[PDB]
Amino acid sequence: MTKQIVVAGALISRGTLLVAQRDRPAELAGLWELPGGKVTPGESDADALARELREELGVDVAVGERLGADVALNDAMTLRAYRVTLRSGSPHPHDHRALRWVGADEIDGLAWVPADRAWVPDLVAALSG
Ligand SMILES: Nc1ccn([C@H]2C[C@H](O)[C@@H](COP(=O)(O)OP(=O)(O)OP(=O)(O)O)O2)c(=O)n1
Repeated sequence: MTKQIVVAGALISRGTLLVAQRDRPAELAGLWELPGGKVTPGESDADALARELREELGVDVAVGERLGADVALNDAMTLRAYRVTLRSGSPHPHDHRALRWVGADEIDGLAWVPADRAWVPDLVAALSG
């Protein structure tokens, strides 16, 4: 449906999900997301996501299966989540205001960025198996 894709990672470790608090732009700063970024020319979804998580968080991940449905952000961009597994590193907020590990009991009530909120059921399911 669009020409531009934004990939995001659902990193689950020890039964909790990594969420990242945006610091920009103003309209999203303070709200929580699955970290990731735009797929750039030449990149696969996995290349782009692993690169974004290395840049933003300082971690190495393996990119797994899609999580949940694609989301239309606007007329130009589609947002897609993938499950990812931590291979090496501890996440650090290089670009984000804060990081947090959340369990199933926290997913629904988190101050999500609006687009990511459609993934709530999928994230809760992922944390429960
Ligand atoms: N889990 C996420 C990740 C991103 N987005 C939205 C926010 C932006 O509208 C768009 C692009 O996200 P980026 O984090 O890549 O924003 P940038 O604009 O910083 O990308 P770049 O600066 O590389 O152009 O996707 C979102 O709704 N949910």
